[PDB]
Amino acid sequence: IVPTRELENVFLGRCKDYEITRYLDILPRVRSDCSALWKDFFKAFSFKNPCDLDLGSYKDFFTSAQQQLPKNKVMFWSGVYDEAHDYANTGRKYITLEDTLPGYMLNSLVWCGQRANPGFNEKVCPDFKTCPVQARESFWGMASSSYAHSAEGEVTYMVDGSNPKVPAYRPDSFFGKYELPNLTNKVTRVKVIVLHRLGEKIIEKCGAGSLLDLEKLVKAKHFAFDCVENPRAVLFLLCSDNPNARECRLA
Amino acid sequence: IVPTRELENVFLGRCKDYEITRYLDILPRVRSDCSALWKDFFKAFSFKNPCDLDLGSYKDFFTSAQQQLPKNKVMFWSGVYDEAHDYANTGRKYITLEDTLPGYMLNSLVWCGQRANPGFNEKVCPDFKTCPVQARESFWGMASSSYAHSAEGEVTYMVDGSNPKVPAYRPDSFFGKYELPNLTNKVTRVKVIVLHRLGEKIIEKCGAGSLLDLEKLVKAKHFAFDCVENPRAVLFLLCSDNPNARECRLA
Ligand SMILES: OCc1cccnc1
Ligand SMILES: OCc1cccnc1
Repeated sequence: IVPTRELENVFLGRCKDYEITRYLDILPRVRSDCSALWKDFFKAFSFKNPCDLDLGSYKDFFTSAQQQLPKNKVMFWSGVYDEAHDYANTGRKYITLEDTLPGYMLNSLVWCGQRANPGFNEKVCPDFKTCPVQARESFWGMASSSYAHSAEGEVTYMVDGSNPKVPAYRPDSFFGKYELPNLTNKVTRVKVIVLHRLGEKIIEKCGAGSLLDLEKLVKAKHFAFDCVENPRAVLFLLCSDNPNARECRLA
Repeated sequence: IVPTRELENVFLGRCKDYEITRYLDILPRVRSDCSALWKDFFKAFSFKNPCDLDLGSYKDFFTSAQQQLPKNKVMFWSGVYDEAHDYANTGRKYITLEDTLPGYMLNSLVWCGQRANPGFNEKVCPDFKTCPVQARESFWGMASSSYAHSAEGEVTYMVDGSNPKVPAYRPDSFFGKYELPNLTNKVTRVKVIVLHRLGEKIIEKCGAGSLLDLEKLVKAKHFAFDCVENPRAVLFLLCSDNPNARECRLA
């Protein structure tokens, strides 16, 4: 795969843009300056084979980059990236990881370290499917743990309920491995939104299948629990992309 | 008003971010590098009194920053910033001025010149109500003029049909003064979308008032014309943010 060109310049550019102009009244500023964050990020992966990375590789970078998150606004998602982000609305309705400083800086970028100077490759990177799971998930897995650990109040979880091959909730997903296990006692409730795509067969419903397993697990951790299927605001958002779908008929 | 801090750092950061990572599959890159674009932008207003500007001040910047735009996808808007951008969906369905390089770079920034060194005022900018009209609209007026000139095929125009103090179409708005006048023979149709805010009194309707004047202007330039009010895709977006509104009742 082809890595992102001029990684350091893109990183520093997004970091200064974020500092001075993004989420100004939504998320707090980070104390470390952009060059200090870059040194920490770069130390985490440079001069290492990518298959040797693990969940602790980026721990110091995330400690430096972590922002306190607003009460009741954190959202988690699985299988519905586009819809969850449209609904979150750039921090106005809900906060996603991609709105936080580290999530915004690295979103969609591709990078890799190497053992030989200068310690990273800006022209070619080995496919990562070849690497062990803890390395493949080193960065975004640590990103999720740190983000989830900072949540307070009610948290929201948006899932896909029309995928016959991928259950709504799975223990091996990022939500299962990194987010749910890191929710602290400052969290009070997990609110689930099950998305049923327009014109597709309905597969998962609240109170049954993997969603019933999720409910049990959440209660076992003493969090309150609730679940809704295509709530109106979410349905309207789906209808805007397919206004003639039968589920979108107006009076 | 308060000037944006670290203006040059923010300008250059956004420029590099855009160049390497933004709108890669919808808009072409420009050929100038970020430092050359900064030089052009800066000389337009630097070392001059804060009100000494006209439509030609940023001429070199806009020439260097202009991109060829996708046929049938250009959208213009008046009085409905949030609704138009949410509907265009960051270049998905339509492109807006704020998705192009110069628009992305300066969106929401505040800046002004002064004669004394460093040539720009880092502490305060005029109420721009204190500056004559050709100065006040120097930057965004030239941005809109250059943008309109590059549009091709069908163009779309979203306006507010519920503002009793301001008509849907005004000859002195940026669309009326800088955009409509710069549409070329390569435009073939102007498609108007009239926004009727939820729960508010309808002020303008297709086929009447300022919209009838607009139709007369469009036809004189030999372009086809059509106008619709709250088309389904837009209504659903309005309803998503206000699901209990009466216009959103389901069958
Ligand atoms: O590449 C961007 C990205 C990957 C995974 C999770 N969130 C953002
Ligand atoms: O400040 C950003 C801006 C002003 C006017 C029009 N479009 C964008």
